[PDB]
Amino acid sequence: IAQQWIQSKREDIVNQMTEACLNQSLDALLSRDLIMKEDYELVSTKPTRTSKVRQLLDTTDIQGEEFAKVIVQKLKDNKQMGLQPYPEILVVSRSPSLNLLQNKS
Amino acid sequence: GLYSSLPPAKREEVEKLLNGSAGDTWRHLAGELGYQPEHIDSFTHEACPVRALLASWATQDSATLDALLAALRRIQRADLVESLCSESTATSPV
Repeated sequence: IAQQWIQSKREDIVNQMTEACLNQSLDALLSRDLIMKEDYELVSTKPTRTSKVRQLLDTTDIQGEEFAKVIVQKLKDNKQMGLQPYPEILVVSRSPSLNLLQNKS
Repeated sequence: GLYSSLPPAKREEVEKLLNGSAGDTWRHLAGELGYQPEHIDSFTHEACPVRALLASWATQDSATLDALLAALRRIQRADLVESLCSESTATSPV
């Protein structure tokens, strides 16, 4: 859901997130241990405001819903009205994804 | 249910969907299971890093499926959980 949404409004998130929004999403990303210091410095070196958000979107390729929802959930605190239709946030309880069902014989 | 109770064919699908979605997936999971982001950075240099995390976690008592599915939520990667809930049905005779 958020993995699809980040590819629907990719051109809106970069225009909505000025620069202070990126710094706040970055602190929140590291709180979930989803980004290593080795690549979290590569998003913080970018000398151009819009180019900062580019390296942030490059991590989303590996992350899927993680670096995606962080954007949708940051913009919620700033209530910019550009992206009111935000995606889901963690709706799984015990779906048939990892769960067992098979047995011997 | 425990992750050690799963059949070998299920564990293969989890490895395939990890390695076919990303290369840091297991690292994020490890961080929220009780490991550290900079500490896994040395673990990525191993010959079987994905298998070693699953093995070193399966030797613990918290190796339950309900906890594993919720541990993807911590990192914010419901994309792994939803991909597996939609990719449960795929096989052929060939």
